[PDB]
Amino acid sequence: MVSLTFKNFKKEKVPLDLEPSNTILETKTKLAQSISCEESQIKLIYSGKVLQDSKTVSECGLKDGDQVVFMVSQKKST
Amino acid sequence: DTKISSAAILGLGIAFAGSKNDEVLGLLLPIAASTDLPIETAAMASLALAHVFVGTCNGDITTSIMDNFLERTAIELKTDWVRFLALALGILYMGQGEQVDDVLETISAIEHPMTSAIEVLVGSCAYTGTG
Repeated sequence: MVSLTFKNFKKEKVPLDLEPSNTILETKTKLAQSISCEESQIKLIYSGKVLQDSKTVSECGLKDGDQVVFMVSQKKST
Repeated sequence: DTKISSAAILGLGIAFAGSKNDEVLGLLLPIAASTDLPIETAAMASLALAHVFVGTCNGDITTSIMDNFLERTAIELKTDWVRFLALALGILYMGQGEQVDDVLETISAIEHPMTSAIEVLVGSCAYTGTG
């Protein structure tokens, strides 16, 4: 029951709950279903280190109640 | 011997100054990075905006402009371009604007293809802090 905070570029925090298993795929999906923006443009970063959809949370290096860096794009992406 | 292109952006340039509403940007900004329009008219339009919002300020504008810095292939024009582009990404913040902190954070973060030079540039010169 880890709750992290995803910040964009306007210095806004978007709290999110995940698990050691849950992966970026889901964090990306939610973070997108929270702001209403597709995760196909989003860039889930970690301390200035663009994460990867192939990495979970445990691999991401996140912990319980931390902070994650991310950003949204404008390209709808096919 | 004036070009029709310049004559265009010119007219509009005086239009915005006639209405600083949230509509102009609601249409311009987006177009600045919609599908995949030539980085030509897109860039020129980037200067027209900054010139107007020269006084105002916003982060969103840096959001779209950022994505561009990435896809930036520079495969087109390879002679005198970093200067102008650099200016905006720079002057955009004369002082008092943490936004600059969030920027350098993303730029550098997102790998390091060809933005280091600009990273050190805006890095050093930033918060003028005019006492």
